[PDB]
Amino acid sequence: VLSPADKTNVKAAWGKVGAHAGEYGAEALERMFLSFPTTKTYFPHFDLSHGSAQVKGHGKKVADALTNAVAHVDDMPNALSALSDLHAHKLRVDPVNFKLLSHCLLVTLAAHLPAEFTPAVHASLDKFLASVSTVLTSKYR
Amino acid sequence: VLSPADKTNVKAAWGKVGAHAGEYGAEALERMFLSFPTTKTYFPHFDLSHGSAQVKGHGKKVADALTNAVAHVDDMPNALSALSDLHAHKLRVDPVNFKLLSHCLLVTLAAHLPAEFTPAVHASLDKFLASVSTVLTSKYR
Amino acid sequence: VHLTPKEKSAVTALWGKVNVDEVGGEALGRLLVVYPWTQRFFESFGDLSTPDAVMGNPKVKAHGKKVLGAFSDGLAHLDNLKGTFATLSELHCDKLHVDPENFRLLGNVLVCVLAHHFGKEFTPPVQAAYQKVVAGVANALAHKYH
Amino acid sequence: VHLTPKEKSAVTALWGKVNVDEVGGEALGRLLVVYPWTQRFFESFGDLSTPDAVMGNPKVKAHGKKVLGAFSDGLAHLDNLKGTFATLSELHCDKLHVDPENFRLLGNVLVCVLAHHFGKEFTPPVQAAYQKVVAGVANALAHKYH
Ligand code: HEM
Ligand code: HEM
Ligand code: HEM
Ligand code: HEM
Repeated sequence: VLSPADKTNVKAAWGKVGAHAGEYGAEALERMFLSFPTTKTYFPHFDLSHGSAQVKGHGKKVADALTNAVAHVDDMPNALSALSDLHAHKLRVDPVNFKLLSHCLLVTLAAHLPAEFTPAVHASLDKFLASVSTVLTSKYR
Repeated sequence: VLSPADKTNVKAAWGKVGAHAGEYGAEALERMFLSFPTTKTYFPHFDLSHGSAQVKGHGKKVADALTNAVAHVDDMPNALSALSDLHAHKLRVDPVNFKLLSHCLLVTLAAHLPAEFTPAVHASLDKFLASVSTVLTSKYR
Repeated sequence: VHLTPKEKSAVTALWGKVNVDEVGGEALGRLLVVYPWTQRFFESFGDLSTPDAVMGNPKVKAHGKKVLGAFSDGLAHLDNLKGTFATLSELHCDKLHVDPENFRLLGNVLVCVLAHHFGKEFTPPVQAAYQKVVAGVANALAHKYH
Repeated sequence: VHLTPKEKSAVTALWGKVNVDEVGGEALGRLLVVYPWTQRFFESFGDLSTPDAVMGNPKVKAHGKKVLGAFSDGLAHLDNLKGTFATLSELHCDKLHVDPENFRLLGNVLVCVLAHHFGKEFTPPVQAAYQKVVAGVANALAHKYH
């Protein structure tokens, strides 16, 4: 569960990402695909080379979804419900893979926004990503 | 995140516990202490022999804490608020132990209420226990 | 894995009363129900939509007997679980790509099934022993990924 | 564990550019902020209340250099990470009772800190190699419980 300090720290850190979202969501996916090869298997219809249009396009979608979760943070289950249908029932994604993308997403954030990645903001973001992961992996229909 | 089906399956199953609350909560803790001894370290001030009045007393509270949580299931962070300060801040309990007690709690229920423990109610109870385990382990002040 | 003789005696007497035709199907069946992402490794198994369909599915029950077969194999050579499963770990890990966590879970749903099956008989000390066993099969099923 | 030679060139190069006085206490320091239950294993370290207290804490930077000294050691003997840590694992597992998930976590906050420090330099393939390292350190540090 997110604290009043957690919620705002995320909003102010994802706000600094801003226009760079699609680029970060793209780097996170590629970091995940290279670093954890077993994750590639969820994307067999994908063009998985560096500079793919698919992963650059998917990254915008992933980053935008997370931007939606920053927008509706006090009610993420209500917000991400078409996405849970997708990842939980349709895709049956293992939550271990969510820990992986969440880790690569923190690495990306750490690589790009050094002044934003305070231990406190790192804490809140990990927590935030753990929460979207729960929702997206849980069937609550 | 619990489903409308989860919410009621837990209400209908933990309801058939009833007066048996403290006895189960005590068996659960015992099953945990014996199966996983590293969890005893969290209870140095405790009388841990079989039949202990503290364990059987703690069991009533653990079991009532869960009944309290089945009451305000749609808003567990607010309910278990006093309990999170205890296990997250004060005790600094590793979330793995929660996985262990949650497992032993299911085993106890599996052993006692076989007519209630359908694949469906098991699934719902694992999720329920996972949810209180997140609340108790996270700092949300 | 080394279990003290009072326990060792009890984990064999309990496995003796085991319906070597249903328990295996309840373990794997409950695994696919309680942890939905496990269904992804069983696409060639048909209908898995409802918990009743997962339970009533013949392939679940059929596979479950071999999985239970491995546990009996591991219960007999409890001195060297890493060896008897040295081949199982290759199939599941280096080839099939089953995440190590799913091994502890099935081992624990199985524990929940033996509890469902025996009731009061599945006492705290009989669980404690079976945990060391199912923990050992897991740590031995993940041997060729570690 | 074996690293393909392009990756091995990069990992050693990156560790050459590392501040063997700060990054260690930042990795161990971020472990106690992000995952505050780890604070439990450190009662003899004093003030760990706020994230500022944790990071500025002298024992954290001190112990952190030793933890960084552990990775450094294993980065060299990347042929047998298991033996070099065979001693470390006894201390942490069968004695200090540290759950193995925390070993996966520390090695990932380190990866976050390397990233924090190197920015663009810590590239996807550099991460990809450093993951295999820190995972191998973990799989070896949990060898005396597994
Ligand atoms: C930070 C967590 C994640 C977010 C917010 C996220 C978000 C999304 C979104 C927005 C889509 C596009 C679907 C659409 O609108 O058409 C998607 C699709 C998908 N995601 Fe995720 N996802 C997450 C984690 C994962 C993980 C970790 C995996 C597994 C490795 C995964 C696998 C997929 C797959 C296989 C699809 C469908 C691919 C497609 O659209 O062609 N997702 N995800
Ligand atoms: C299903 C999860 C759990 C619930 C609902 C639960 C509930 C409670 C409650 C109601 C108390 C009584 C405290 C009081 O009122 O004085 C408590 C105390 C305690 N719990 Fe838990 N607990 C859970 C899990 C755990 C776990 C897994 C551990 C660690 C192995 C743990 C360790 C403790 C300790 C050390 C105390 C304080 C004992 C005391 O009051 O003297 N609890 N818990
Ligand atoms: C707790 C450890 C487990 C045991 C004891 C176990 C045991 C077995 C055994 C004995 C076989 C048949 C031998 C063969 O045909 O080669 C097998 C096959 C298989 N197992 Fe496991 N298994 C375990 C966990 C898992 C898990 C967690 C998954 C996936 C969620 C899994 C997926 C499979 C699959 C896909 C097959 C191949 C047959 C098929 O499904 O088409 N196993 N397992
Ligand atoms: C990547 C895994 C880890 C590495 C590389 C590591 C390394 C070390 C080293 C080199 C020492 C000092 C040598 C000695 O005292 O003999 C040590 C001690 C210790 N480690 Fe770790 N450690 C690891 C994980 C952990 C974790 C996750 C925790 C906490 C849950 C932890 C807590 C401690 C503590 C409390 C000590 C004893 C020193 C004291 O009294 O403060 N370690 N560790």
